[PDB]
Amino acid sequence: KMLMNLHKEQWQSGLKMYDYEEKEESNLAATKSMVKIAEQYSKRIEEEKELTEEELKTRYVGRQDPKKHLSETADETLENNIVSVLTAGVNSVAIK
Amino acid sequence: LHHSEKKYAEEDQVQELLKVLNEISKTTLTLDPRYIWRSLKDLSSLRNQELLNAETLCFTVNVLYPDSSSFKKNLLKFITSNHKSSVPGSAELRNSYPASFYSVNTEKKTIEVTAEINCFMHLLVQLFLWDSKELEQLVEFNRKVVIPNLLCYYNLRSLNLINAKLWFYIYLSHETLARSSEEINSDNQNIILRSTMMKFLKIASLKHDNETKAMLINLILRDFLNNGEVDSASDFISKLEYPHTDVSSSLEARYFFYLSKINAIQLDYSTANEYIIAAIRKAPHNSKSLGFLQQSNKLHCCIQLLMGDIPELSFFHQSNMQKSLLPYYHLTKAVKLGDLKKFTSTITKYKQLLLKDDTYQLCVRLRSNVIKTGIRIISLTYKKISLRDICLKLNLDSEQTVEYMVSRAIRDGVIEAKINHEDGFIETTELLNIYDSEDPQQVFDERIKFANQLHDEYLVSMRYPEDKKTQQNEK
Amino acid sequence: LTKSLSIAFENGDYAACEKLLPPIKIELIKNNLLIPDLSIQNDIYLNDLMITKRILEVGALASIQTFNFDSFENYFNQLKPYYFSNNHKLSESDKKSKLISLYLLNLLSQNNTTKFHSELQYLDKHIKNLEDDSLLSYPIKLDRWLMEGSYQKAWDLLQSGSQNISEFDSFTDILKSAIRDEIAKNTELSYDFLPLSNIKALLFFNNEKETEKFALERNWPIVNSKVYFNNQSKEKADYEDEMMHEEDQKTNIIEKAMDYAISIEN
Amino acid sequence: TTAAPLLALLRENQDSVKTYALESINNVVDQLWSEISNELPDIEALYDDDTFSDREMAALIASKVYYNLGEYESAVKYALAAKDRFDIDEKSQFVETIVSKSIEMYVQEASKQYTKDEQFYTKDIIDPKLTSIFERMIEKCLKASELKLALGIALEGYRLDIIESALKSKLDQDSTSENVKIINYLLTLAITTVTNSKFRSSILRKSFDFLMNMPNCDYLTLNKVVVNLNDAGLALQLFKKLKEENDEGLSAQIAFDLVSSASQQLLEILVTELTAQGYDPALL
Amino acid sequence: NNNSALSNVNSDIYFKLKKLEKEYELLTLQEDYIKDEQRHLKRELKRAQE
Amino acid sequence: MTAAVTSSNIVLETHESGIKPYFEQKIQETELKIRSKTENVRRLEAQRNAL
Amino acid sequence: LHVAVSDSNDDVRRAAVIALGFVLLRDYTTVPRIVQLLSKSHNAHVRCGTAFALGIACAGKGLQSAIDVLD
Repeated sequence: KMLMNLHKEQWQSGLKMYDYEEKEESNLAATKSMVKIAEQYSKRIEEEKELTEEELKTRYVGRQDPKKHLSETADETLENNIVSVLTAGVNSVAIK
Repeated sequence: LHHSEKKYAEEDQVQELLKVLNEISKTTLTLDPRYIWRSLKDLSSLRNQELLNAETLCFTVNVLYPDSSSFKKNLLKFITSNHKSSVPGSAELRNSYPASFYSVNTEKKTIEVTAEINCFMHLLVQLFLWDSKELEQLVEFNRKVVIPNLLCYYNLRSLNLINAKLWFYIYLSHETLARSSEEINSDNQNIILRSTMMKFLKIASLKHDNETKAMLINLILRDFLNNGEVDSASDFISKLEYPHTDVSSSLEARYFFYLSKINAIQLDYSTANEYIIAAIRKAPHNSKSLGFLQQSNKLHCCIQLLMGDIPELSFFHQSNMQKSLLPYYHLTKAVKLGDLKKFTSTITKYKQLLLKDDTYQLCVRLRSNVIKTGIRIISLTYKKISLRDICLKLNLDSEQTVEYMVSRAIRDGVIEAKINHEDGFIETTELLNIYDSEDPQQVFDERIKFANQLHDEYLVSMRYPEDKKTQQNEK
Repeated sequence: LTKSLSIAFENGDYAACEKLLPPIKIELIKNNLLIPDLSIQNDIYLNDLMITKRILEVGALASIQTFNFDSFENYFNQLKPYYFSNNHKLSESDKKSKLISLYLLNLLSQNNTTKFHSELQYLDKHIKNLEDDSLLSYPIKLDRWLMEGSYQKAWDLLQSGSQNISEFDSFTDILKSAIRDEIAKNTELSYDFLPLSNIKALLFFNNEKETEKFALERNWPIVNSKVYFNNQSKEKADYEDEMMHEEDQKTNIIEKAMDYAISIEN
Repeated sequence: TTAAPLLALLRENQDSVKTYALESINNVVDQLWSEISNELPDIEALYDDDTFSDREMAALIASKVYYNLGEYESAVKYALAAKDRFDIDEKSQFVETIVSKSIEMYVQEASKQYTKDEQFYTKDIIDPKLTSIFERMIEKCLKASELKLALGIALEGYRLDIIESALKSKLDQDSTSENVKIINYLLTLAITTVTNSKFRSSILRKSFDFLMNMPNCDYLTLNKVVVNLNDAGLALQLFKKLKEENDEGLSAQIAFDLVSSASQQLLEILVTELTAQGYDPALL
Repeated sequence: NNNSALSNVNSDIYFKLKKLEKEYELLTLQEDYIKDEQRHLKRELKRAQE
Repeated sequence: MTAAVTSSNIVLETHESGIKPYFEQKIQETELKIRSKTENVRRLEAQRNAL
Repeated sequence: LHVAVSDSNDDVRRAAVIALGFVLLRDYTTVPRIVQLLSKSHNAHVRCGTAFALGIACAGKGLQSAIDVLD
C-alpha cells in the first residue's frame, strides 16, 4: 500500500483539465498526419492482388504497414477526446 | 418418338431430385436445400415447357405413389388425357434401383416415404400451370387439394421451405383471376385466401422456419394494399413477428415497398423515406427485375414531393427508365416552379398512367405541397415583402388568402417566417450561423449513432461464414 | 314489429326510432342468422339481405338526428361489409350515397384527420363514378381547402352548406368551431398581437363580445385592445418543464460522452 | 368475413347483442385476430361481470387473441380463467400451445417451492388449476403407452409421489428384464440432471425398494444405488435379502464387486454389523 | 409396429436431449469467459507496449 | 418394409403421438437458441487468438 | 478459469489449470475445448499446466481431440 500510493491530488487529477491551446494542438496534428498515411494507404491497395502474399507486401508497400498504422492513430486520438469532452462537461456544471 | 422424350425429361429431373434429397434424409440442413431449390426451379421451367407436356405424369410413376399417380392423372385429363407410356414398364425406371426406392422394399410392408416427394410434386404442378398460362378450372381444383395436404401431416424443417414458394403461386394466380373479372365468387375466395395463410403463419412461428414466415407477411401485406384497407395493414405491422434472421434480399425488397406505400396515405412521410430508399438497394439490380424496380422508382420521387423536398431533374434524365418516368418529370417540375395552373393540367393529362401505379390518390395531396414551394421561393428571394406583392406574383386572391397560407405553414416550420400584421408584410427569420449555437452536438450524435450501427453490423457477420468454413474439412 | 322501425322514420319522429329500437336489436340477430353474413350469396339470401340492411340504415340516420354520434359510428361499421361483398345485384341503396357523406363529416369534426385519408382510400372504388361524388363533394372539397390552407374557401362551403339540408347541419355546426381553434393555434406563431377588430374577422365571429370571451377562456388577456398570444404558450411550455421524464430526452453533455466510451469498450 | 361488425356489436347496448358479439368473435379469429387485440377492455369487462353467464366465453376469447399476438404468458391465466371449454382445445393439436405453456410454467414454480417443504402440491400453496392440468397431462402419456414419457415430466415438476405410483404400475412382473431397465435409465438421468441434494437422494433410495421387491433383478443396479449415497444402512439391508437367497457363488459375486466399487468408509462399518448379526467368516 | 417397444426408447431420446443442452450451457459458460480473457489480454497488451 | 398402401403404426399412434412434440417444444425452442451461441463462442475466440 | 487468467503470478496460474481435470473426471469429452484457449497462449507456466490438465482428465482410453492439442 505504501508503494502503491502517490500524491494527495493523484486521486484528484481528472478534474485537472489542461490548457485548451494544447488540446487544440492535439486536434490539429492528428487530422493532418492521417491525410498523409491515408495517401500511403491508397497506393498499397492499387495492386497487391496477384499471387504470393509476402511478395505482394514486399512490392507495394504492404510491409511497413499503413493499414495498421492509420487505425492505431485514429483509435489513440479517439479515446483521448471522449474524456476531454467528459472533463469539460463535468467542471462547467459541477462547480457553478 | 414420344417415349424417348419422356425418358429424357425424367432422367434430367432425377439428377435435380438427388441433390436436395440426399441432404434432407441425412438430417435437415436448412440453408443448403433452400439455395439449390432456387436453381432447381429455373432448370425445371425449360424441362417442362419443351419436349412434350406429359413428362410430369411420367415422373410420378417413377417415384412411390399412394394416391399421387391418381391426383396427377386428373390434372393431365383436363388438358386432354395422357396415359400412353405412362404406366409401369414403360415409365418405370426403378426395377431394383435404391435412389428411387427399392421395388422389393416398396411392396413389402408399411413406413411411408411419401412426405418429401409429395411436397416436391406439388411445386412442379404450380410451375406447370404458370408456363401454360391457363389458370381457371385447373387452378381451383389443385388449390383445394394442397391446402388440406400440407395440414394432414406435420411439416419438417425442409418441408416448410417448399410451401414458402408454393403459397406464392396460389396467391398470385388468384390475384390475376380476381383482377380479370368480377363475380360473386371473386369476393368469396378472397376470404378463404386470407384465412389459410394467416393461420399457417402461427404454425410456422413454432416450427422455427423464418423463410415461411417472411413470404407470408409480404403476401398478406400486398392484400390489404390492393383492397385499400389501410386500417388492417397498420395493425399487422404493429403486432410484429417479421424475421431478419433467414430471408432473401428479395423478401426485404417486397416488405420495405409495402411499408413505405402504406405509411404515405396515413400522413407519415419521414419513415416511408427510409423504407423506400432501403428497398431499392436491397432488390437485385437486373433487366428481368425491371418490373419491380420501375414501380419503386416511381413511388420514391412521389414520396419526396410529399415531404416538400424535391428529387433531382438529373434523375429523370440519365435514366433508361425515361418512357415510364414520362409523367413524373412534369409532376416534379410543376411543384418545383410552384405554378398551380401547370399542376392542375398535368394530373388531368396523366390521370390514366398514374391510376395504374396508384400514386393518383397521392397526386391530390401534392397540391398542398405546390403552394408550399411557391411561397418558399418568395420568402427566400425577398426578405421583407408585402402580401400585396405576393398576390401579384402568384395570383393569390387577396391579402387574407395568403396570410392564412403562411400562418398555417409556419406552425409546421416549412416557410420559417413571422408575419407583421400592422405593417402588412412577411419578415423571414432564417439567418443561419449556428456555430454559435449548441446545435452541432445533437446533429453530430445522430451521425455517431449511424457510425456505431455500422460497427455492430460488421462484427457479428464477419466471423460467422469463417467459423462454418473452418469447421468443414480442408487440407 | 320489425316493420315498425321502417315506417317510424317516415313519420319524422326520430326519437321514437330510438325508443323503439331495443326489441328490434334482439330481432336484428335473427335477421343476421338468415344471411351467412355473405360467405356465399344466393337468391334466397337476396331477399333477406334487404331486410337486414333496411334496419341498420334507418337507425343510422335516426341516431344522427338525435345527436347520438356514438351510436352512428357502430351502425356504419356493421353496414360496410354488406355493400362490400359480391357482384352487384343488391349492394347499394339510395340511402348509401347520403350515409358515406355523414361519416366523412364526423371524422373531420373530431379532427381525426389520420383516419379521414385512410377511410377515403378504402371508400374510393365504391364511389369513383359508380355512385360518383354527387353529395360526397361536400366533405371532399372542404378537405381540399383545408389541405391547401384556404381557411376562407373552407368557411364559404360551410356557409352555403346550410341551404341544402339532407341532415348535414349536425356536423356543419361542429366544423365551424374546428376551424376557429386551428386558426387560433397558427396565429400565435405569426404575431404576438392583433387588435380586437382583426381577431373577429380572422376567427369568425358575429359579435365582438364573443371574440373577447373566447380569448379569456383560452388564456390570452385583452389588455389595451391587444391580445397576448404569448401567455398560453409560456404556460403550456411551463407545464412540460414541471413534469419530469426529462433529463434523458434532451440528453446532457456528460451523458453523450459516457455513451461513446462504453460502445467501444464492450 | 371482416371484423368491422364484431367491433360494432360489443359497443352496441343490449345484453343479447353483447352475448352475440362473443359467439361471432370466437368462431373466426384466425383471420380477424388483429382488430379485436386492440379492443380488448370490453372483453375484460364482460369477464368481470357476473351479469352474464358467457363470462367464461369472454375469458376464452382473450386466450385465443393472445396466442395469435405472440404473448403467450397471459394466455394461460385467461385460458384457466374460463375453466371449461378448454378440453375442446386440449385434444386439438393445433392449439395445444397454451396446454403445453402451463406445464413449462409449473417447473419454474416447483424448484422454488421444493425448499419450503418436500410436498407443496399436496399442501395448497400454488393454484389448484395448475396442479389439475399437470396430472391430466400425464394422463396423455399413459394413453400412448409406457410410463417413461411421464417419469421425465414429473422429475422436472418435483412430484415424488407420482414417480412411485408409476413405478409400481410396472412391478407385478410383466417381464423382469424390462422392469430393471425402466429403473436403470431413470437413475442415470437423476444423477446428471437434478443436482439438488434432497431430491437426488430420494430417487435413488426410493428406487432401492422397488428393485428389492422382485426376487429376480440385476444386482448391478442395486449396487449402484448403495455406492452413490455411501450408506451402510442400504448395504446391511442388501445382505439381509441375500441371506434368504444365500448360496456360495451368488453371495460372493456381489461382495467381491461391492469392495471394488464402494469406498473405504462403507466397508469398514459394514463388516462389523454383519458379524453382530451372524454370517459366514468366508463372506467377511 | 413391426418391431414393438417403440415407446420406451422414444422417451430415451428425450432424456438424452435434456443432458446435452446443459453441456452447450458449458459453451455459454465459456462465452462469458472468452469475453473476460480478451479483456485481460488487452490489459496486458497495454502493459507490454509500456 | 416400406410402402404407403399400409399406414404406419397400424394407425393408432399418430394422434396419441401428436401430444408428444409439445413435451419436446421446450427443448427445441431452446435448441434454436443454441445454434447462435456456437457461432458466438468461436467469434470471440478468433479475436482473442489474433490478440 | 478466473484464477488462471487474472492472477498475475505464474505459479498461481498453473495450479488452477491443472485442477480442472479433477472436477471433470466424470465427463472428459468436452475438456480439450476448455483448454484449447490456454494452449494457444504462450506462458510457460500455463502451457506446462495445460498439458497436465489434459493428462489427468482424459486418462483411460484415448481422445482424439485431446491428443491433437498436446502435439
